[PDB]
Amino acid sequence: MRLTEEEVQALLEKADGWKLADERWIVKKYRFQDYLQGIEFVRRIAAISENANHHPFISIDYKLITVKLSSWRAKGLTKLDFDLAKQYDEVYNQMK
Amino acid sequence: MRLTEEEVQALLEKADGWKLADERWIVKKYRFQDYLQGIEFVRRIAAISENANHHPFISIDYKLITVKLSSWRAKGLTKLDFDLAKQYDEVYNQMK
Repeated sequence: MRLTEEEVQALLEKADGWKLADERWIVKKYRFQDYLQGIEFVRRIAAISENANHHPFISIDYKLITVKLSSWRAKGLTKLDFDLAKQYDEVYNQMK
Repeated sequence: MRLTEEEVQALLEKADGWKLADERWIVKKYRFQDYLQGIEFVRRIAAISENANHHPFISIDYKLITVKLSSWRAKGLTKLDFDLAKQYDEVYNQMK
């Protein structure tokens, strides 16, 4: 079930660091002090994503990891995207 | 030492899968049958990159891993970029 414009705005206001982009994606940048730690973060959130059968787009620009979420089957954002966003935030906070 | 246009063209002709992009970068796309295997590939080439004190840009679009190499200090491509390209190719071939 794709979230409406109003629902997306409401969820985004409670998701610090996540930004609406390309009209239907939420994007967050996670910075690390150690390059390999950024990689470990990627390894962990990838595992979580695979188990959720929901994969984000991830880019690794040295110590800056960019994560982009959206639901292609729903043609936009779903509650799952925001749930995963929080799960990724949790991993980041534990590592930091 | 930045490679000249002629040197880059010569090295690229012997680097299957690697393409010149954005004027001074070499880019390659590595496809996997398993999402987590693509992640493992990233983990391995990141380690190699960290030891070489030379980090590529990496993106993970589901099962497609894109790797982009260049030497910012040399303001272009260096022999090291092509050496790492071969090292990454080796990892990929071993995993496949």
